[PDB]
Amino acid sequence: QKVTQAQSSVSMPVRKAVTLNCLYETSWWSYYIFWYKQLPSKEMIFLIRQGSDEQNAKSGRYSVNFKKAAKSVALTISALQLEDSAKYFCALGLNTDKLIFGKGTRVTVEPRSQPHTKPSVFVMKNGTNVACLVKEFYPKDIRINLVSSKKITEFDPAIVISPSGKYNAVKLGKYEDSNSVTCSVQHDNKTVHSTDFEVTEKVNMMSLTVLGLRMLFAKTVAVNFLLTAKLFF
Amino acid sequence: QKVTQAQSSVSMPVRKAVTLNCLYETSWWSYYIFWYKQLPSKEMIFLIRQGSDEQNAKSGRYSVNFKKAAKSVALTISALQLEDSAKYFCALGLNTDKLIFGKGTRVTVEPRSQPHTKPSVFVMKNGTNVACLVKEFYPKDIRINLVSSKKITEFDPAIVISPSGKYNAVKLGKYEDSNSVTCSVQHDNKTVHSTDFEVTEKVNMMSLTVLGLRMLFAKTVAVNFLLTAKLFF
Amino acid sequence: KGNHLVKVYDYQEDGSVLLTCDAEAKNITWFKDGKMIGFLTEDKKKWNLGSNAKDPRGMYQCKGSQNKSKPLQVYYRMCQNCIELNAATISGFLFAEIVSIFVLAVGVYFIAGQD
Amino acid sequence: KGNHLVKVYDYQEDGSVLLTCDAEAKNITWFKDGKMIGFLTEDKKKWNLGSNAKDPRGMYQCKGSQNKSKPLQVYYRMCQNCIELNAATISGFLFAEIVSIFVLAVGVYFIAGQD
Amino acid sequence: FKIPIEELEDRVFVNCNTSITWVEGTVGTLLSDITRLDLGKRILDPRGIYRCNGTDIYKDKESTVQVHYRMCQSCVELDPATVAGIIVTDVIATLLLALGVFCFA
Amino acid sequence: FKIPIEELEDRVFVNCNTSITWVEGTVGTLLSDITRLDLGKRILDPRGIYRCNGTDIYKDKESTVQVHYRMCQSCVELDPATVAGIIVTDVIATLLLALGVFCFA
Amino acid sequence: LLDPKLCYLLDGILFIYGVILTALFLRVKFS
Amino acid sequence: LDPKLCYLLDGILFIYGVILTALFLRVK
Amino acid sequence: LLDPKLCYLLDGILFIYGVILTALFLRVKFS
Amino acid sequence: LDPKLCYLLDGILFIYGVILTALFLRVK
Amino acid sequence: QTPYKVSISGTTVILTCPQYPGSEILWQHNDKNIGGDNIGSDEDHLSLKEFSELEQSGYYVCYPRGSKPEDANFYLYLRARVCENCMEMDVMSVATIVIVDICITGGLLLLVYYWSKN
Amino acid sequence: QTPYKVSISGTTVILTCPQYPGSEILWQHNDKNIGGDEDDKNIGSDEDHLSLKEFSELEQSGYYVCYPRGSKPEDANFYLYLRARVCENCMEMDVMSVATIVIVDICITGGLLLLVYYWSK
Amino acid sequence: QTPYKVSISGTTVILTCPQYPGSEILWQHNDKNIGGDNIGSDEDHLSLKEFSELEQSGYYVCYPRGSKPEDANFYLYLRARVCENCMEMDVMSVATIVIVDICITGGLLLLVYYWSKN
Amino acid sequence: QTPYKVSISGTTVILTCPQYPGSEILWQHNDKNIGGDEDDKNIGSDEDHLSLKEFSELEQSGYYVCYPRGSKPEDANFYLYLRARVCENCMEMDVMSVATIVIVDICITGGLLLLVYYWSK
Amino acid sequence: TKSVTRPTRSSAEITCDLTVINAFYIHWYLHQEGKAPQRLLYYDVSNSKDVLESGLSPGKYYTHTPRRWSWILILRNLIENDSGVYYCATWDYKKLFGSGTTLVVTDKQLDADVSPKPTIFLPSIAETKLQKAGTYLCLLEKFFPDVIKIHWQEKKSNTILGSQEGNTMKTNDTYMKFSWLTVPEKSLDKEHRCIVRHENNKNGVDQEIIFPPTLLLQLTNTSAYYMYLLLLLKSVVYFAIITCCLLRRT
Amino acid sequence: TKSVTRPTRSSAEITCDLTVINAFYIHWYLHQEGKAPQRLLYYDVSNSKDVLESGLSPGKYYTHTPRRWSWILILRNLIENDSGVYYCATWDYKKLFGSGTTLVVTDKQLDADVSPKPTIFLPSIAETKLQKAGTYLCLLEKFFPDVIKIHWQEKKSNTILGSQEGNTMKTNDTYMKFSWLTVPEKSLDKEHRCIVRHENNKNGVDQEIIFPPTLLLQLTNTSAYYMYLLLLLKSVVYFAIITCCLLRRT
Repeated sequence: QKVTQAQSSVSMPVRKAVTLNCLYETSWWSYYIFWYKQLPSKEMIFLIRQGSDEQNAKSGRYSVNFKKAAKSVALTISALQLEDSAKYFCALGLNTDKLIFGKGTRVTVEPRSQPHTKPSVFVMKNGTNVACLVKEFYPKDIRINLVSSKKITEFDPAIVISPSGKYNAVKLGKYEDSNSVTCSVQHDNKTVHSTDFEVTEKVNMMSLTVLGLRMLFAKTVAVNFLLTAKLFF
Repeated sequence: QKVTQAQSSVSMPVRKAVTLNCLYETSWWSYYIFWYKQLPSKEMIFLIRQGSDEQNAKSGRYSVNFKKAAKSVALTISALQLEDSAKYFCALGLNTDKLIFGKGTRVTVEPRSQPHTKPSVFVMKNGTNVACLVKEFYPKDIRINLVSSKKITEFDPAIVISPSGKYNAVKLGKYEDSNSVTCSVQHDNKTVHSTDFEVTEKVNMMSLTVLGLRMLFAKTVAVNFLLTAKLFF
Repeated sequence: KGNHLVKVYDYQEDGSVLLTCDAEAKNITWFKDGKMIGFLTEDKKKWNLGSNAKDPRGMYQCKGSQNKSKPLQVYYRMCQNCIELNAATISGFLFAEIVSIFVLAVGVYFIAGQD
Repeated sequence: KGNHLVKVYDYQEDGSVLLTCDAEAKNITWFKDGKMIGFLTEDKKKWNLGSNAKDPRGMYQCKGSQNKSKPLQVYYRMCQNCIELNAATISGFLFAEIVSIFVLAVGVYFIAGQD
Repeated sequence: FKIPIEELEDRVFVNCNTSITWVEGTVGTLLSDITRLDLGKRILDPRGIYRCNGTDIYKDKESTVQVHYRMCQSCVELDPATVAGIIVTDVIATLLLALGVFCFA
Repeated sequence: FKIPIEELEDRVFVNCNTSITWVEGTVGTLLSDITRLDLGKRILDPRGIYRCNGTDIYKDKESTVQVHYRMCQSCVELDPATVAGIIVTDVIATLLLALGVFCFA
Repeated sequence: LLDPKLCYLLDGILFIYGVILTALFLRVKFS
Repeated sequence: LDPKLCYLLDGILFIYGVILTALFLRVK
Repeated sequence: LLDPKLCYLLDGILFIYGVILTALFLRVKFS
Repeated sequence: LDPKLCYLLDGILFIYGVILTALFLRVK
Repeated sequence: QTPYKVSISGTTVILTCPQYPGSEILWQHNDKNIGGDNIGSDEDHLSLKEFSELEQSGYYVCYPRGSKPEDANFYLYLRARVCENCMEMDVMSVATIVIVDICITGGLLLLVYYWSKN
Repeated sequence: QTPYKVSISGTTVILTCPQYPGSEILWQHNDKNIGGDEDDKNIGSDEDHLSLKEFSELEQSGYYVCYPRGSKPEDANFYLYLRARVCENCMEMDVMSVATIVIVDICITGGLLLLVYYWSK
Repeated sequence: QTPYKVSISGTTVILTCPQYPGSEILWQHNDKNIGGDNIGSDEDHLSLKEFSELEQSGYYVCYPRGSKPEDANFYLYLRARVCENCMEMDVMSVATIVIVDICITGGLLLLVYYWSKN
Repeated sequence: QTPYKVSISGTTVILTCPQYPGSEILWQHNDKNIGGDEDDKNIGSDEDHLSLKEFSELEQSGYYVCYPRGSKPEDANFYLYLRARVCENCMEMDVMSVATIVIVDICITGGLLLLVYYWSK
Repeated sequence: TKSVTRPTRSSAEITCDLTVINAFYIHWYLHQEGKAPQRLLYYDVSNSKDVLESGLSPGKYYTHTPRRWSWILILRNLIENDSGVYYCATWDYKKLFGSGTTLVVTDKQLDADVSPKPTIFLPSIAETKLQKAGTYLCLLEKFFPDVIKIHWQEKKSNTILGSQEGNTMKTNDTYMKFSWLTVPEKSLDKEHRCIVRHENNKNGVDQEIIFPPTLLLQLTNTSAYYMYLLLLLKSVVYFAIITCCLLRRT
Repeated sequence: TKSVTRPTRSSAEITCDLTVINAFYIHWYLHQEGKAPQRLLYYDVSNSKDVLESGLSPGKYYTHTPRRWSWILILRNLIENDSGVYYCATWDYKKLFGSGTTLVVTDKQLDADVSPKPTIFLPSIAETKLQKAGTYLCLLEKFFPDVIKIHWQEKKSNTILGSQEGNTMKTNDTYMKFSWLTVPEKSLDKEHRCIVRHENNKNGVDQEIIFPPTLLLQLTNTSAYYMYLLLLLKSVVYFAIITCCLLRRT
């Protein structure tokens, strides 16, 4: 009862296919071969189960190639994605039985082909800690050196895949002055520094009209008075 | 390896003495006999330890009588008190050893001799529950019957020793009306019911001056009237 | 925006309002209440309504190269023809309408007395 | 004390106030408003001001064998010449000043009619 | 041996140790407890002679006290300026009133 | 080199870097700090010619600015319908008033 | 104080005079 | 209320006395 | 605005006319 | 208060002018 | 279609949206939600008391609940300047007092002409 | 026994002690002498008088025993108790002492007029 | 020097200390501190409302802050007895109504003498 | 130096530039040309005039330098600063310009009546 | 001491309060009714292994150490004959014991709430004159594990009051207890408590039952002193008028 | 998933979250670095007994059921080679697993506080114009068990934001992690959180780091404009009256 997986690591890009090998060995007459995957948060998920009496088992994007004459079984993950980055286990195997696992193979999925972009670095401080922040860039050839005459610590950069399909990187470093420190980048034969980013007109008419009506009323009183006086003589 | 205690219960009054018996049996050559007591709150307290090679062990109010030729050992509790009411255990017995216990004897301590007193009963209600309360009385010959035509339950009385050295008793009972219920007592040839318990010197000058001005005004009206009358004749 | 393109620009030194059709096109065609009451050429973007002191009401809209926009009922009560009917105007209206009628009646008495 | 020696004794059966110069000396010399308005011999200690009903105002002080003391402005509004101007005295003042003038005028009419 | 004249808020009492026998004056009231007497109000002016007997210390001595009070609230403050300015104009008003009676007859 | 005319809530200032020498116009006031001038209120219509000298960048050049303002609050909005309807009835009232004077004499 | 009883001593005098002239006026009007 | 009644009792008594003197004296 | 000073320009004209007729009326009443 | 005074100054001036014209003209 | 009817009584403005008779409607003003209890959001009435010009003058959108305000019919633009216990003389009260003033002057001077010729 | 007639006129309070009119008298006040002490010259004794001026209700209000010469002070069988609100220019006058001035004013005003009337012959 | 000015209007007493024009002053009354917030301690005014005689009658000391009250100028002694909406007739209102009563009686009986002799 | 007479009539604002009356002039506004550009046909130059119509207080209010031909723009030693509340059919008129119409109205109303009176022979 | 009320075929945790530094062996005793305390097992702590008795196979008792110097005896596959009081013990001579823990093994015959429900009483009206005292009464009922502790405290203190309990009488399937306290005269009208400790209380916290216990004449004389002095300067004016009108006839 | 950091020669409790009704056997697996998951034992639940592997004696593993359908694997006498991830499993076919529980066995080499200590960062000033965005940064340090989970939430929501962590780099004896988040333009000035889940987080409750961002003259001129237009339609009525009364004489 042995399960052998002589594959340490595989690297395959997005929407390609990958075959994983598993050399089992047993003396039973009817057995099952289960496939499990392990996330980096330590969770085991059942993928596919190949019963050793009927034909090849496939379920969605998984397919199993079975060689009963030999001792080889093989898992196919077609049309890869970004959360197919796990560690995959081959298991061999009514409620009391045990599963015999292999040592496990690791699949690390790489992004597709992109045109080259430029870093556009920044910097951010906390009194003594600095952190150069690098924005999106496709090829992973980065050098995120900082500038300070007074160096204490400098950890490594952490390159991670962005949701755009490009890369971001942070490089911490503790210094004393921590204010005159400016990070630089040597990405893709063209150096990028961080100093280029561093730098009452109707009231008057109403009074005029009211004065005009006053001067009309003081004449329409005069005409009426003068004619009523004419009526009496 | 046996420890026998053929004493079920003892009753001894306050400031007397009591002997408890314990028949052990063993084949060792050097052993110890420990005495433990158990409170009703289930606590074991070490009392006294008799080493089987030297003379009788006493510690305060405890004394141990040892018969090495026979198989009898005996604990003396002299000058009894009120918290000597426990259950007493004989044990037989370097860090790995075990103690072999006996079945245990119970000591119940009774109060002293008192003159006879009288009950003076009361009553207290909670809508349907009643409770006859009996105050201090020395001899325990009590009968705490209640009166109701409508009886549902009637638990037993609970006679307990007061800190004065006499007795108190409560007898609960659930009824419907629960308001016309009155308990009675037949203690010591004399019945006790519960119905006998059931039943300014310038104000004066100002008034004088105002009266003087009144008497002047009633003459200055008279002079004016008399002269205006003279003007007309 | 959500097919709500017309806005009104205000808060300036003079008393005028300007309907700004925020819609990218050429030759925006203004309206008022379903009819094409106006039109526009280029070099000017904000249609003019007049003075806020003349109370521009209505329901204005515009239309770009795409489908026609949604209206915006302008209501302006910048009144200026308001009179204050407190207890010193309605009580000074019963003194220009009682003295005047009594002066006219003490005239008409003498006019008819002469006849 | 702090050079504040004059006090006023009150709360008795009769209406009088007494300035008590709490200063140890002989022949205390009383004042009022800078001038020596009074004097005192022995056998009497509290200067008398009169009645509280006559409102003793001023600024009183004393002087012992040491330097002169600090004043104490007495103010007494125990008025007693107060009248109550509610709506039953100013309305009973327009009935003794209208009936009296009309009685005097109906007299003076007949006086001048006799002439 | 005097007779103590103690004070409530308005009751001018007369206290003894032996029986008060009234001699002459305002009797006030009696009182139910012996060796007492009530004279009543402060503003009543109680005045009278009340002989009493001895006490447990100064026995065989008949004692006597008169009580006299002048707490006036029936008194009036007569001024020499508003009495002599009311009389001297009332004589003027009387002599004016006795002019018209001449002037008719 | 212009002369900046900066604005407080109602003070239409005149700013320089060298000494302002007034030429001709509304002098406004002076100001205690040199290389300044106050013209006073916005509604006063300050207007005048004020030559100044150069600065630390554009020296040896005498510059000049006139300030001119027409922020009218003494202006009246004359209408062609309430002026030509007051005059044309005042001529009618005058010609009616010159009828009775004929009618007597 | 003695003010409330003292004030009516004049208005028992003017009542005497008022009833005297009403008794003199009723005599010289009817008879 | 009781001290005030005597100061308007004398008023009606003065006016009644003056009226019934003036109307009595009209006999001549 | 110019309203408060402008309103009294008529009431300095009616005062002229009122004092003219009071000066003409006092002449033709006494003399 | 100050703009309102001139509109009741002209009223007493109109009424005084009319009264002292009407009373002056009664001379014939 | 049917515009928002606005009516200004004294110093209090009150406006109605007659597009939906019976529903649960909300009101807004520059996306500052007005409704839910000062101010009054009735079933189709909004009662803006103390309508001062410099704080309440803008975009009022009437719409039933569950609906987006930008998917409504249209907006308003309000620039009212109100006074306390005042009127606004349009030609309904200036062509009425002029008619009844002449029909009360000629209806009194003719009566004085009758009373004086008798 | 015969009383101590207390005549209070204005501020002056005059007590009379007629119990020993054939001897020479003194006074006391709370077992302390007063009168015949030849100081504070307002107070002063006589054959029976005692005249207290600048009287107060607060002090000088208590037991006034009057005893002759050669007499132990606790031999007398009479005391006074004087408590007096002695006043400044005020006198006791009830209602009945004012109506008797009003009636006399009426009978001296109205007793002149029918004499002026009888003078006119 | 300058005494405390006290002025009693109706039933409300208000008194001023005109020795220090502008400062932060305090007030006391038998060493019961009055000032700091009923009663009113203004910049130089004290406004004793409901001035009942049996609780507010004593020693008032006006003095600026930082100073001891016993090192001040002097004290006051106040024994006011106030009434509700009443006056106090000194000789300013009893020599005024007597003058104007005779100049309104002789200024009316002379007019009746004119009107009756005609 | 001679001023730039700014005649503002109604909405039309006419500036006069008499500094070079023997050449051909242009204008500028915030170092940007105006006048002689042959577009927005309201504006337009002359021998010295510049007539701006549809004037506003907000825009077109700043530095109006007028320079002749063959001249660098920063050679002139004079600028304007025009800020104008240019209005629609309104004119400046103070109190003294209204009493002079009232007095002329009185002397042309009251100068006709004593002529109609003299006509009546 | 407390109680544990697990059902049959279950597991039970029994912890002991005996805190001892540097122990070597922890013994475990069991006491049932009318029998003797027998040792079940003892737990080595320097090697961490249980040494059992001559009676049962392993897989029943397990000693768990959650922290350092704290021990829990876990029982497994509970049968109804496993019920009793469980102690833990250590040597020093003497052998200290550990306050007991009753374990009750039932067949899930509760089927309701089994918390103690008070129905408190108040002193009679006639007791509170002729005795200068008053007595409370705090009856509890309907509670299953029967390891209950009633004690009385003051309104705000840490004193234990002289209560006098009764016997835990048994109903048809539940239990019932009552405690009562007499308090003297001048500490009578205050607050008192009837703190009840039990296993099947709500939220684990034990109950706490609270137990009840002229200036008018002065103004109307001078408001009429000034009227009569103003009717007396009109009679002198009229006297001057009639005297000037009578002297022109002489 | 969490961590457990017991020392050597101690006891460890490992509970699994796999909740299954009416199970029969509960298997227990162990995964160490570079090896395979092997079964240690399995626990019968209808009989309550452990069935071990072919490698060790009893007295090491114990399956405890505190409640019904809840299981805890108790380890005893911990050695440094006992450290790894522990699953629990059940059949249904497939075999479900139980999310793991890391156990770390140390020699008490901590000697201080080992809680994660944030030293948060703020976006640069030049990033916040030419990108219409801003980025936070939440550096944690000095924490031992290394099973840590940083996730970002809103000011008041239940959404998980698009954070981008880094590798748990190791200091000389402690560890260090940093996470960072980019937020768009119009959700920028609000509050954000940097919730950090860890075992040696004080009071058991996980951290929560908060991240910063004239009308008077106008009425008295037209209230007197309408009076003079109503005194001017009475003078025309009177002019019509006198003209009709004068034209009847011509």
